[PDB]
Order: sequence, then C-alpha cells, then structure tokens
Amino acid sequence: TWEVLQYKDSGEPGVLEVFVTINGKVQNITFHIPKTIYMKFKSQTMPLQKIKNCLIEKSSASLPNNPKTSNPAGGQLFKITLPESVFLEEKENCTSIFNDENVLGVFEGTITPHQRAIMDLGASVTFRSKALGKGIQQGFEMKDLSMAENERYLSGFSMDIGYLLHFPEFFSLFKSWGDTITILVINASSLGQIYKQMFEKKKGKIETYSYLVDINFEFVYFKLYRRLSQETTKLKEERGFLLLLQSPFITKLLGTIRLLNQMPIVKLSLNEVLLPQLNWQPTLLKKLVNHVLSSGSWISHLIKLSQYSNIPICNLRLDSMDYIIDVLYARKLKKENIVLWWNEKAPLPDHGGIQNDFDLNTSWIMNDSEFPKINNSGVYDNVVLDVGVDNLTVNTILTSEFVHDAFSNDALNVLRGMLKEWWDEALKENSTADLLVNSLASWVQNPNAKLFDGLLRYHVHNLTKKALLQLVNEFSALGSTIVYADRNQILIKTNKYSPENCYAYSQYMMKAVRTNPMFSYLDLNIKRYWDLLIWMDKFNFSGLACIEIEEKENQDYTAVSQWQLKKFLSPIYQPEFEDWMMIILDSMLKTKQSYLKLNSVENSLNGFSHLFSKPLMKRVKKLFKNQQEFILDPQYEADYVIPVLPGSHLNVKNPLLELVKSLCHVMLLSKSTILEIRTLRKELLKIFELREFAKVAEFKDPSLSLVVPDFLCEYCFFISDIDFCKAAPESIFSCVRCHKAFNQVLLQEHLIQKLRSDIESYLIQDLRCSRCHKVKRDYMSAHCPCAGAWEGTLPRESIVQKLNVFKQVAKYYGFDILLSCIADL
Ligand SMILES: [Zn+2]
Ligand SMILES: [Zn+2]
Repeated sequence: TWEVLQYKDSGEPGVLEVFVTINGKVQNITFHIPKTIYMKFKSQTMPLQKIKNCLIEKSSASLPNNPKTSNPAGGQLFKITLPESVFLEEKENCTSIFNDENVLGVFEGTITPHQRAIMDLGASVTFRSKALGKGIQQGFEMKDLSMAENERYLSGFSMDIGYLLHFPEFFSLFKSWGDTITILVINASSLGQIYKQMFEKKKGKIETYSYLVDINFEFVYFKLYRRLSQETTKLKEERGFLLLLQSPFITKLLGTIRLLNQMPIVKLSLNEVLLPQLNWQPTLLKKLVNHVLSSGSWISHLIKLSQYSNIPICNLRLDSMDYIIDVLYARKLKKENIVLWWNEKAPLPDHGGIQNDFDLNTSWIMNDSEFPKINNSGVYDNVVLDVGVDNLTVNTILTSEFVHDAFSNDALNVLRGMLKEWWDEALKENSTADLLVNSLASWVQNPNAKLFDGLLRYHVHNLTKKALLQLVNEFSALGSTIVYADRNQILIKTNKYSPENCYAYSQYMMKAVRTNPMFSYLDLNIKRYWDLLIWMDKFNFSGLACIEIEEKENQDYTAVSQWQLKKFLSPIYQPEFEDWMMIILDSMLKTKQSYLKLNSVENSLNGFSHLFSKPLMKRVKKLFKNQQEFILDPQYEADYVIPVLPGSHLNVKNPLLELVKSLCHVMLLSKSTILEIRTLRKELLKIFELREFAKVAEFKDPSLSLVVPDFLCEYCFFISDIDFCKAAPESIFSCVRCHKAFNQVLLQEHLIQKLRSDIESYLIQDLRCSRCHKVKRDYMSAHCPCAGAWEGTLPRESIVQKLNVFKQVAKYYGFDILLSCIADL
C-alpha cells in the first residue's frame, strides 16, 4: 500500500514515473504501461500477421452510435493490447496491420499511459509480487501485477510546503519553515500590519489548519531574474516539500526552471490578475496575504477531494470538477463493455476519425441552442403568483437501430444510476457529492470537458423541452392560466381575487406538484404575489405587488414600473408618460376595488377610463399647442431630440404622435374593454388631422432583439438567455442572482460565434419551390416540375437586418474585436 503524489509519463513510450510516499519519505519509481486500442478490421477474414508480437482478441464491446454511421456492415471488432515502443517502431512501415484495406478507424488511440494508469489503477497502489529489487532498479511492469486497495484515508500528512507566486515583476516566494519574504523588482510596515490584521481576522481558520500550515516573517523588496534558479536549487538541497504554483504562465515557469521537474508539484492556477495602475501595493499585499493564509484551507479541501475520489494530489485542481466526472464515468464504463470514446486536446468525441468529416445532421444538432418561451399579454385583475423552478436538468435526467440520431441507451442508463447514487450520497451529508451535483450541468454543457458528445447535449436539451411542456400541461390541468414561461420563472394566473385567500390553494397546488413522480426532485419557491398586473412583455410591465401574505394584517402593496418603451420617448415627454401611467394604474385599482365592494367581459375594470378622459384630452391639446409653437426654435431644439439606442430601426418625426400611440397601446391590452379604448383613441387622433386606421397611427415595437442562449456564470452556475438589445444596462455585465461582474472578451467571443453560426446556417440552407412548398430533391435543375421558381428557406433581408443590429450593438458599447470581425467581411 502506497499513496501516490503524482503520475507522469516519461519521454520513452510506455514508461511512467511516480513521486510516491514510501514507508519513510517520498520516493520515485518507474513503471511500464502498454497501450490498448480497438479496431474494425476486415469483415470476417483478415490478414492477421500473427508473427508480430502482440495480443489480439475479437471482442463484443458497445460502439458509439454516430449519426452518419447507418450501416453496421461487418462488426468483427477487435481488442488489441500492445506496448507503445513496438507501436512506434511499426508506425514507420506501411505494410502493417494498422493501415490496410477495410480498416474503419481507431477508437482508443489517444489515451496516454498516464490516463490508463490513473483511471484503472488509482493512487492506492500496492504490489503482490510474492525480484522487487530487480523490479525497482528498472521500471516495474504493471500489466501483469496491479491492483487498487481501499482509499478511505490517503495519508497522515506532516511535511513541509513550498510557495512560488507571480503577479503580472512581482515574483514571490515563501517557505513554511522559513522566516523571510523577498519580492523581486512604507511597504514593510504595511505588510506587517496587514498580516497581523488578517491574522486576528482569521484566527479560527489559522488554528484549525495549523496542523497543515502554521507567524511574522522578515520582509524584503529586491540581474535579479536569475535568482529563481538559485532559490529552486537551494530548496532542492534543503528539502526533498510540495510546491504551490500560482501564475498565468505556469508552462513558461516550468520550461524556464529546469529544477522544477525534479519534485512533485501542485498547481493552483488562478490567472487573470491585473494592476490598478496606482496603489498596487495594498491590493497586491491583500492578494498575497489572503493566498498565504488560505493555502491551509485549500490543502484541506484538496486532501478531502483526493481521499474521497481516489485521485493523486498533484493531478487535482480546485475547479477541475469535470475531471472527476470523467474519471469516475470512465472507470464505470471500463468495468462495463462500452468503448470510452476518450479524447485528448480536442473538444470532440472520438469516433475513429469519422468525426473529422462535415455532416449535415451533426451541424444542425450543434447549432440548435435556442429555447422557446410562452408570453400571453393582457391586463389581469385576478391575483398572480410568481414562482421559481430549480434543479430542472437533474430531475429531467433522473426521471426519464431505427433512429440513428439517438444517444446510446446503455450510457444513458449508467449515467442515470450514477447521478442517482450521487443524489443519495449527497442527501446523507456529503458536501463533495453536493458540489458534484451542482457542477454536473456545467460539465454537460461545456465542450472543453473530455468524453463530451454533442448528441448527449442535444438529448438532454430535448428531454428538458419535453419535461417543461409536460409541467406546463400539468399546471394547466387544474384551474390555472400560464402568463409567462421560462427555464427559471413561471407566472400563473389564479382563479381567486384576494391574495389572502390563495394561501392554502397555493400550498396544496405546490404540494401536489411535488408529489408527482416525475416532479419529485423539483424545487419550487414562491417569490411575489400580484394584485393587479399589466403584462405585455418580460421587460415591459407595471403592477401592484405584495411580497408575501401575512396573517390578521393588511398586506404591504408596492408599485413597480419597468418600461423600456419609456427610453425611446423624447426627453421632455417621459415625465408626462410616467405621470399618466401612474394615473391610469390608480384608476384601474380604484375601479377594481369599487367592483369588489359591490359584491368575456368583466365589470372589475369596465368603465375605468371615465375617470381621466377630459383632463387627458386637455393636456394633450396643451402639449400639441406648445410643440407647434416651439419646435423650430434653436435653443429649444435640445429637448425634442429623439434619442438613439441599439436596436432602434423606426424613423419618425413628430414625438407627440409616439407619446399618444404608446399611451393608447398600453391601454389597448385590456382585451375586454376594446370599444371604449378605441373611442378614446379616435377622439385623441381627432386632435391631429389624422384618421382612425391610418398607417402612421399604428403602433410598432420601438426596438429589435438580439438574444444569446445558454449563457453560463462560473460563480453561480446560473443558466439564462441574455438579450443584448432589449435589456437595460448594468445587467449585461453582471449575473442576475450573484452580483458578480462578467468577462467582456467572453461576451465578444460569444457574439462572434453566434454571428458565424448564423452565416454558416444561411449558407447551408435548403431550397423550396414558390408555388408548392415541396423541397428541392435534385442537384441540378432549373425549376420545379410544376410551375414556380426556387426560393431560399432563409431570406436574405433577415440576415441583412441581423448584421445591421450587430453593427449597432458593437457601435454602442466598446467592442473592438467584434468590429474587427465585421471589418474582415
Ligand atoms: Zn452567477
Ligand atoms: Zn413547385
């Protein structure tokens, strides 16, 4: 039994070196790992070439189901284990088994011996030789003798640590058993006071991690760039001490300090650190001191994860949740008869090389990322509750030959069982299992993770679609009306009129929803209760809300007013719009209260416009007179300037016209008091010299839309679709739940990817006949056999407008790489 610190493959093929903790101190020993690959060679009879020394066997493993691979054909799969040295020597010639006729690909050729050893063998290494000296003077061979023991406790750790840090010339070093700090080219006093301050502020953490790392140290602020080599050598002969690395140039530091390859090291890369251009000393001091005093908690968490997941310390990292998923899932498949499709240094599933080719169905499943939603505008007098839906993907996964696009059923079942056992373990107070459950969805979406298949992602998305529509149907089974739908928010119209009466109703409804077997794992929370709502859009609504219904007391009612349409008004009319919106909301509240006091038309709201008709008309007349008087004055030209915003496309002249048009369209949403609104609108339009059904008196959307789907937040794992045009500022740059700023070059890259996928989709479109909508089925042909000329499924003007709005968006904010992307066209 031995605890492995690190695995590492040698330059010679099939040879690996390990820093292991021998019964005394650490020790290094050499191994030999053969390779294992899977072929599809010939149909039933093959040129075996048995004279070559290797192991061959016709297996019956489960191959991945590619959409393009529709013909099973010959299925005599072969399992070949083979040392990599002879593989490299036989790669030279062509007359060999690897390259012949009827060779259909290699399925497990990109798996290093390091990976095979760390998945099958693990850190808990032991021997059962029962020639140990002869096996340690040379590399101990493992394929004949290998096994993994239990790993409940990895090791009782009591041994020194190292520390080398960099902040873009801020190379820093520290020793646990040292007593000095020197920094490469007021500071000392600030350093001492800050260290003492965070000492008392983290006394408890320091005490509870002192057994890992333990004190004032000498400070120094140091032709000087060669001292890294000297310090590394000095620490090499001073101790045998794990190294902690923190810099954006880890590979550069490893390649420029030759001594760093001689000891096991643990990397803690948290890059993207920048300088404030002024007073960088306090912030850098804070960074270094918090890193120094949090390394103990870091190593505690790392040893927890390692001794939980049977992974060596040096091969772990704080944010490598996907790696553990890959390791566990891969070993669970290895004990199974399923080929791993393992991939390295490429975000594509391994399929034998077929995956390099371009195929239409793969292209369409790659770019199918948009998610639908439900919006039913109108004015509601019934109470409406706002709920949130959580843990949707996990419940969707856990709940539930002919089709070539289907994902493999066996892998789906295995993943469901693994997720179920993780859920059960996390229920029994396991933080690691909880973190794994939280990170599962991010692992699924992220292509950078290995064992990633777009087919599986599409399968999950399709299942989520079906589950959401089923949930909507279930909510519709009882008395309910869905106002808005999304992956995160659902608004439901309640039959009753008083919020106080919906307490037991809402609780019973949510209880019944939870008790449903397919909705067992969902998490439902109620946020707000609505008294009177004017809902037309996600970004444009106003109403009266109470947070939560209390007992024996009248609830607190607050008014909300979110209207992007207000921004597109003239600067001088926005106060008028606000005031009149407030007045009309007050009138509707008053008439609903009066009707309720009395006891597809509803007398709750009918007759509400009689309260404010004449003052509104007089005010509109006064506004028209003043605008007529002072429109051509130069000093008054400032307040009549129509603002320009991203996504604006309408070109119009008279501001009062849009003011009244919006003020009438907001009222027209009644869907039950149409005639009164129409009479009022005609009377308003009579003030101008216009007519009831004129084109210029028609309201439109004063903005376009540009939505980015499946936007992810690293800190909170929140998934939402962000709109680059309709959304207000100071929300594009920060996550909704957690108030953490977003990275900007990520936004630019995502916009560029969306644009390029759009262009590709336009360029790969199909052709449809004009008269009969049948599709083109021939490569060369002038027209349909019937009458009619071909037209494209994707019209040109649509993509032209899309590019226009990309241009406007990129111009509004600072987006330079996107501008360069435009320029290359
Ligand atoms: Zn977030
Ligand atoms: Zn036709």
